[PDB]
Amino acid sequence: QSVLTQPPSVSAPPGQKVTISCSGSSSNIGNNYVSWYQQLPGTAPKLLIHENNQRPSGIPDRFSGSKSGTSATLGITGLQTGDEADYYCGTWDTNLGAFVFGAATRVTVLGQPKANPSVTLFPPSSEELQANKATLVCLISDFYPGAVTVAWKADSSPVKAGVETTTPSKQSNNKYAASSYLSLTPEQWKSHRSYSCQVTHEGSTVEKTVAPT
Amino acid sequence: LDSFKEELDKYFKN
Amino acid sequence: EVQLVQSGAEVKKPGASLKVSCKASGYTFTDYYMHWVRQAPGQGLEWMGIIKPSAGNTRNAQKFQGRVTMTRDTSTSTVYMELSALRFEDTAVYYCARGGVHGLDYWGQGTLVTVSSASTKGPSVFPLAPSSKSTSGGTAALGCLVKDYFPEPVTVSWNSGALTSGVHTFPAVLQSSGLYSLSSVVTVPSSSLGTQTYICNVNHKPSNTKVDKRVEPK
Repeated sequence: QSVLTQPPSVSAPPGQKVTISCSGSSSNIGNNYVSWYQQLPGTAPKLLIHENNQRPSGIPDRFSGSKSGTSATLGITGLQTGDEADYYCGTWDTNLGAFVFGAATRVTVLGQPKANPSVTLFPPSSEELQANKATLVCLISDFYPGAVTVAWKADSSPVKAGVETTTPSKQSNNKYAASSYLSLTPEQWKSHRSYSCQVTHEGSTVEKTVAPT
Repeated sequence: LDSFKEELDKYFKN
Repeated sequence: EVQLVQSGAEVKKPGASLKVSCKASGYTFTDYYMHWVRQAPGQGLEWMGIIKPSAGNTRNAQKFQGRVTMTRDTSTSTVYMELSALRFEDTAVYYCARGGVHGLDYWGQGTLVTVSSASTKGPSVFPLAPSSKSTSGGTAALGCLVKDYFPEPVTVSWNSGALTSGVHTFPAVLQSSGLYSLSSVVTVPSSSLGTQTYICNVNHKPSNTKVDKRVEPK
C-alpha cells in the first residue's frame, strides 16, 4: 500500500494489451513470491497469479505475470470489457514481517459503445399505500458512460424534497445502473394527475410518467 | 516470536 | 472443492467486540495458513494477520496489533478473528483467505461489519407489480422494494435462486433518516405473467430476518 506502489489506473482499447507494474524493494518483491488478485465490481477478491507467473485453473491465459528485480508486472492480452476490475499486487515484506497489498489499479477499456439509458418507473404499491406510505421508484440501467442526472416533477412542477438518488454503479455486463426514489405521503400521491422521472444522459433526456389512476 | 516470523520469512522467500 | 464460509453481517456498538467465524472445508485444515483481510467501503485491501492452524501461532499487522485476536478450532476446522474496542472506522468487509501457493488462493465470501450507535432495523418489503403501459414489447419489469433497513446488506433472490435471468438488484440508497433502501427487478416475458409465480427472497442477516414476498400482476 505504501511499500508496494501500483498505478491508480490503466487503460487500453478493446483487444489491446495492458500492463500493470508493481514496484517494491528487495525486502518484499526482490526476495519473496508475488501474487496478483482481481476484484470484479460487487465481488470478493480472487487469486489471479501466484508464485510470480503461475495461473490457477479458471484464469484465462490472456492474464500473465512476471517478476524482474524489485518489480512485478501483470499483463492482460486481448482486453475485453469483462476484465474491467480492481487489480491488487501482493507479497510478503521481510522487514515488516507482514503481507502487503499494493493500492488498487483500475482497468478501464476505452472506446466502449454508447448505451442510451433504459428508464423504468414504478408507482407506489397498494401495500405501501395501505401502510400510510408512498414511494416512487425510478430505475435507470444499461447506460454508458456512467453519468446520469435525475429530475422529478409533480404534474409539471419540480419536486426537490423526498428525492434520494444513488451514485451510478457498474453493472456486471459493464454498462451502468442507477436508481432514484421519491418519498411521498399517500395524500400527495392521489392529489396529483401525474408524476414524472426525467433522466439526462449525454445531453439527451428520457422521461417516464405515472398517474394515480 | 521471531521464530514464527522466521518461519514465515522462510515460507514466503523466493 | 475448497470452500470458506464466513459468519453473517452484524451491527456492533462502539467499544464492543465482535468475533468473525470462518469454517474451512474441502482441504486439510492444519496444512495451510489462514489470513484475514479487511476492506473499507470504496477502499483497498488491508492485510490484518495470519494464523497457523496447527500450533495456533498468530502474527498481526502493525495497524491491527492492539485490537485483533485470532483463534482456531481444529475440531471444527474453523478460524476466528476477534476485533476488540470496535470503532466507527472499523466498518468494513472482513475476509478470511487460505494461505496456499504462498499467497491467498481461496477467499471467503466476506463479512460486512458495521459499527454504529443506531440499532438494527428489519426491512419492509413491498411488491413492484408489472404495469401495462410500462411494458417493453415481449418483456416486462417487476420487482420488490426493500425499504428502511439498517445496516447493510440485504440479499435478494427470486424463486429461491431458480430465477436468475434478467435479475438486477440495484445498490441501496442511504436516506436522510439513516436507513437504507434498494430495489431488485427481474425482466420477465410479458405473456407468462399469469402463469409463472414470482417470489422475491429478501435476507437481512443483521436483523436475522428473511422475507419471501409474492409479486402479483397489477
